[PDB]
Amino acid sequence: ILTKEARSYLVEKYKELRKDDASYRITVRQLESMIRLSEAIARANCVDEITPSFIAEAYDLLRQSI
Amino acid sequence: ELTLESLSNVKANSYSEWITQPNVSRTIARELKSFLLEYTDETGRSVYGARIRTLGEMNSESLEVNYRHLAESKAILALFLAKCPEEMLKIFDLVAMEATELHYPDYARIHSEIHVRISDFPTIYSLRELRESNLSSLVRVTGVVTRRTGVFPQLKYVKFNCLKCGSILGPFFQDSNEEIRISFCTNCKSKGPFRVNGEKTVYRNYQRVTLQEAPGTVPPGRLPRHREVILLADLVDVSKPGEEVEVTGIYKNNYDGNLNAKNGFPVFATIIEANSIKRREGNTANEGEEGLDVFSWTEEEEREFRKISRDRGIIDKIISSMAPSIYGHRDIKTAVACSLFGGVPKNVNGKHSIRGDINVLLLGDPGTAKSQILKYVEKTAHRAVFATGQGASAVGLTASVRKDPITKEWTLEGGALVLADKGVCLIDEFDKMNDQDRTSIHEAMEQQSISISKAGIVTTLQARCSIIAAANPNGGRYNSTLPLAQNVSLTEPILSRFDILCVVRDLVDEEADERLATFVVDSHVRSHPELNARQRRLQRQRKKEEEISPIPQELLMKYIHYARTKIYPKLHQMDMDKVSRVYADLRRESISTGSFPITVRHLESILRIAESFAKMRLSEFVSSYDLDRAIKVVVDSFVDAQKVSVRRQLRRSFAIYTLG
Amino acid sequence: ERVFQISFFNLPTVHRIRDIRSEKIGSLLSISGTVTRTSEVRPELYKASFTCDMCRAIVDNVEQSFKYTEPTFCPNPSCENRAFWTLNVTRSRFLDWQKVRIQENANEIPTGSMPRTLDVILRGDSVERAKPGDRCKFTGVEIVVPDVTQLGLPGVKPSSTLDTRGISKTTEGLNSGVTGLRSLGVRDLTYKISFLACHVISIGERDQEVFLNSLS
Amino acid sequence: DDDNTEIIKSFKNFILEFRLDSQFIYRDQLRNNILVKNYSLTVNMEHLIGYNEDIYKKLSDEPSDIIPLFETAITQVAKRISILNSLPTFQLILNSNANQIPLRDLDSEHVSKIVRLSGIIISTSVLSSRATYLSIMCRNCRHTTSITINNFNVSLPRSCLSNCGPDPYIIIHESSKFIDQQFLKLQEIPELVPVGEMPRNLTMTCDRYLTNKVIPGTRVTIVGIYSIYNSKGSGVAIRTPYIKILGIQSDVETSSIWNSVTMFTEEEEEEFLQLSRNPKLYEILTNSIAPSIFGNEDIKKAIVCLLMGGSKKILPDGMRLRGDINVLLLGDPGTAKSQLLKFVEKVSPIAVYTSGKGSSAAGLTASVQRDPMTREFYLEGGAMVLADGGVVCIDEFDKMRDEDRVAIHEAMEQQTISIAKAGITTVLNSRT
DNA sequence: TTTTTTTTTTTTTTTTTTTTTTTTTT
DNA sequence: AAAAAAAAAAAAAAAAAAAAAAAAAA
Ligand SMILES: Nc1ncnc2c1ncn2[C@@H]1O[C@H](COP(=O)(O)OP(=O)(O)OP(=O)(O)O)[C@@H](O)[C@H]1O
Ligand SMILES: Nc1ncnc2c1ncn2[C@@H]1O[C@H](COP(=O)(O)OP(=O)(O)OP(=O)(O)O)[C@@H](O)[C@H]1O
Ligand SMILES: [Mg+2]
Ligand SMILES: [Zn+2]
Ligand SMILES: [Zn+2]
Ligand SMILES: [Zn+2]
Repeated sequence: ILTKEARSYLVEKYKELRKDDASYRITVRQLESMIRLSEAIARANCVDEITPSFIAEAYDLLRQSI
Repeated sequence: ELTLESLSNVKANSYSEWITQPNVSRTIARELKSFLLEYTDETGRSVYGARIRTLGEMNSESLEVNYRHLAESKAILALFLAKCPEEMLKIFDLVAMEATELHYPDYARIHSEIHVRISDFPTIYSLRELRESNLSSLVRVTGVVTRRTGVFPQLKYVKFNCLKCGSILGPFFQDSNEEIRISFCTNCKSKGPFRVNGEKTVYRNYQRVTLQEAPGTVPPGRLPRHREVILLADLVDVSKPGEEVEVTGIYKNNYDGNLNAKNGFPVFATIIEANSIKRREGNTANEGEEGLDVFSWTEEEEREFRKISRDRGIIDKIISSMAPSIYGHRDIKTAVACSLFGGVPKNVNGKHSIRGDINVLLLGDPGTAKSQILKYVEKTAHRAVFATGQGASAVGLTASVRKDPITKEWTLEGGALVLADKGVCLIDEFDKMNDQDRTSIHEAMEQQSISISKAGIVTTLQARCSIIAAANPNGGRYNSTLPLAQNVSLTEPILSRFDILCVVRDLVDEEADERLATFVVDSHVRSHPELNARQRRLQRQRKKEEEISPIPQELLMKYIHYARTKIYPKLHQMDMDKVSRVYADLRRESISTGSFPITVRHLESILRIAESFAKMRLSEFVSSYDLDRAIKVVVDSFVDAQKVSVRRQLRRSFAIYTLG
Repeated sequence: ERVFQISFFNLPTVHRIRDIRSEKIGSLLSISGTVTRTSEVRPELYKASFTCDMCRAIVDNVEQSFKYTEPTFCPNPSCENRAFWTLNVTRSRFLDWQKVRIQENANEIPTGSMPRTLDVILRGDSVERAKPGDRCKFTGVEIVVPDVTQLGLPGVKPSSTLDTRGISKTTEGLNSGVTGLRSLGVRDLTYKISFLACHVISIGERDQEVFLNSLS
Repeated sequence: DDDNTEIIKSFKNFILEFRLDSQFIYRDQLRNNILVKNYSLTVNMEHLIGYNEDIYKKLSDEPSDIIPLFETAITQVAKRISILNSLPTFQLILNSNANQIPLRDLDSEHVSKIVRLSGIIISTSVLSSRATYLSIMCRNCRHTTSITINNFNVSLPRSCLSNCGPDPYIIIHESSKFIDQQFLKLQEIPELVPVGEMPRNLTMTCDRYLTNKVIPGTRVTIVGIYSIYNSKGSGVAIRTPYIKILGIQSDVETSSIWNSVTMFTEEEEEEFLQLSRNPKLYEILTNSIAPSIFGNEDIKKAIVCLLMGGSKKILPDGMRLRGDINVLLLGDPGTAKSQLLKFVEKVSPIAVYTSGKGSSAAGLTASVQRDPMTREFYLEGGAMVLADGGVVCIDEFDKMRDEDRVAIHEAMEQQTISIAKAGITTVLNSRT
């Protein structure tokens, strides 16, 4: 599941990515994919709570491919 | 006499013989009648009394009984019905007729027997997992209708006559799957010729259908299985060839000579005698809900409809309740609601027919939730068909011609637009489509009919269908510095047939992006899957609906169905001059600067939208507010499809009409 | 009572489809092949029960081999009745039945060959355990199946071997059919080899609580 | 026999004693019909109800049994009012004003009851022969015998009358009398079909004076009896329903062969010649074409000219000249092009409306089919065959495939269709 | 590139007739 | 010895119409 600070970090990172793009390549689907990657990385560590470090890792993975 | 405690113990080593005993069958009937008369739900209203009251009003011949109600109280009768359907149903029909003759005495002059339709059986099987242990028991099976024999009369009480003794034999109840065999005489004492006792007999309606397994249920890459289903009176023509259905019935066996001859072992044939039918074509809400039709209403529900219909701002709440989890795009939601409620068809003196359905087009940038809106429309609509791009053909959205395997005569078969008569056909990715396939809907979009002249068949069908289409612009993205005609490949003949056009643009905005991201993250948080508990589930599922839905979806579905079925508003008093001026101004501002074709066909769309907004209020007369709202919608749909250079001037020029 | 079944496996040697000769009919064997067709799970009549039309006496446990067999003598010798019975389909016992078609493996097929086929009968709990395209090893008893159509089936539906295609002229009179039996009449009975299998083997949940149960 | 005699007497008294004002209408109709060799009688049910309700109640509950008694009452009255005898058994034709029942509302509740319904004729079969008076002889004793049959649903006796065999009897075909039988196929009205359902068809049988009265595509009203016949479908004890026609009302005055004779009484001819003398008849006819369409006067005048049509000439050298008008409308969307095509369909006595997208060359000109039973090839008509002597309205003409569109070239001008397929080489007429 | 062109692929049996020659059955 | 009933005996197939693919080009 997602915690309270994780949502704020997610929206901040989405806003930063959208700002950096300028809407040609970045859409809502990118935010959904970041959520998916964060959940998968959390499943890797066998933890039922999501930490902003996981969102940072997912953001880095998204940035590495764009 | 016995007691409900005494029915637990069983004798005769068989349940059927235990049920059919004279002393047991008198306690069973009394308990069933007490269940019919005295059952109450949480709110304290007897439901079966209301159903019986409606039965006589509608001149119905059947009663619907929920299995959960009869299992919660008197569970022994529920188990008996589960294991032994044939003997229980005969008693339950008689007690149902006796209960019915307490609200409508002398009802026997309308219908002589009352049939009982069982609903919500707990265990659902697939055709692949039917075995011999399910023989002579009630089962629930989903499938796809493939072929239908047609309606013929069938004997009910069979009689025979013998000539040498002139004996008349007593009435025999036919099995409906095995021919009545009689060879012994009570009087002739020997073999004698037997006649059919011509005339003076009672018939029933009989039909046969074949159910294949649904493609979704079948494992990927395996051959499907099929079974035969017999439909008796009151159940004929309910299911149509091509639909997907769920049937509750009895699984039986019979001896066939050919089956034993070919296989080489004493194997038997199986067939299902249908008891209940539920349609599941386009329905994804089958996860919940109870009953045989979730689009039907009761008396208290109709009273609640009329109660909430007189609140001010009902239209605003209806619009806000369309696709609640999608953020923004209120014009798309308004267009979807207007298409869903629909207009009123007309015929002037029986020689001039006028269409009454609204078609919607969505042209927008990728990633703007158009497909999810189409899926929501599919879920909410009563009759819906879905198609996409290159997966549809000219005759797949129209009528096709096939040689009948049995009759060997050319015959007509249905299509997507015919399966959605008085419904909605959705076409995703409408621009990535062949022109020959796209041009097949020209007649159905306006004339609402299909004409075929093939292989000696010269016929005209009927397709009263509404089309909501989604497309992508040229280059994948919309150029706001160009007119519409150079952003799409479609020409005027197909663009004129659409009533509402919604251009969706994605633009860079920090606050808008922040709000959209917050809404989406909250939605993902909400949808995460992690007294009686089965009602705690309902209250928890209602708490989540409270936030983003002003009215529940299950209530809204019945509201839309009732509004479409019952209401037919008119246009007695209205302002003709305003509409004429608006039409003339729209025509003038198109050739001068614009690429949106406006003809007489767009004058009637304003009236259709006005009638739709009148329907939303459950009113029988169109007022000034609805007409003004329709004019505003049409004007806003035209102004926002212009170039950025002339849009500011056009908006100011058209602003006098929409003063409110 | 539970109709029991005995399943044998782990036989010393395995046979191919081209080693099937009539001198092993009735013996316990194991075979291997690739499945190419399966049928529906039909109910087979195991223990029949009837009622005399006149006495109403009940007969039970009437064994059937390959065709619908009704009893001959009434339970009471006082009654004289040779026929006209009524099957009590409710009292009778049934079993699951399935027919599968198999062919030879890719390696056992010679350089130039049209693959040989066989009919394997799965019964009881062994239904649906063989899926088309898979390679399975069957074990059971090799039997022989007669043509029941010319054995006098009760109904007129057989209609004395109604056909849609033309039979082979090459084997017209070449297939040795036995005559003489009174049930046959002047007809000729024919046989073909099939297999009956009792054991089948193949040779070619996000819930934490239940997951923790299975592991050691 | 002690009730049939009284029934026949009641019917004869009805025929001979019914009077309105000062004229026995049913007595005069018989004499007028006999003179022109029409052996039939038409009775209105309202008069029968007014005369006596018991007689109507007897007929309403047992039609197949009672109707022949009225049949013989008519021919008993005829021989009294015509002769002081080659008069066959007369025919009864009935008229009703009861509510019309849709085809899909006909079920097991309506068996052996007289019903009234409407539909569209799609096919008419050929005439067949049914026996009424059979001359019979035995194979061994060889003596004459006779049998009388009425067509309201018999076999030769399964015995001998005076060892002879089981049922030894043969028919002496000479000195036997026969009548005319025809089979027709019906279909629902297109606007009455329920939602999502394809139209259904039904079978009807007509006799004697009701044969060769309708043509395919006609909209008719039928009065008859709903019955079943056992025949032949793996269902147990199921029967096939059909309708025996008793009365036909047709909108088009044309008979089966369209005699090209006047079917207009003088009261209508006077009206037509009075109309023709109107000095402004052209404007009146033009204004009547689609009164809900604004403007487009020239197109409406052209439609009137197409409806009336020109003259046709035949020359000594065998030349044939076309006398029909074809019209093309190539224009912009929203200009009411498709609302005139459907009006021309309604106004024209014979007209077919088709779409170019859903069409084919076989469906438009003619097709060839194989009979499941006979296993031979026969010709079946198409859009241009049904719409003979009328108008065909082809919509979406630009969307037609190029192979299908070229099949109309010969029919448009030479007004014939040549088929040279599967051993069948014929030329069919098509004047549309 | 989206237009026209092209092969091609099941579509088939459900019905018939009165003799003539066989088995049962009073 | 003389009746009433009950199946065998089919065979056959080309010739045409409609619909969906997998190769050609202004
Ligand atoms: N307000 C929103 N706007 C856009 N997308 C949204 C919104 N809220 C949620 N989404 C999600 O964004 C995703 C993109 O939506 P979708 O797949 O329908 O886009 P699309 O480009 O219109 O699709 P298609 O090409 O299939 O028509 C979906 O998963 C949807 O649920
Ligand atoms: N002059 C007119 N008078 C009255 N109604 C009109 C007129 N022109 C168009 N309409 C209306 O416009 C609507 C659409 O017209 P119609 O269906 O006949 O179009 P069309 O000419 O066939 O178009 P298309 O070329 O797109 O097929 C109908 O409701 C029709 O009544
Ligand atoms: Mg048109
Ligand atoms: Zn008798
Ligand atoms: Zn006995
Ligand atoms: Zn004789």
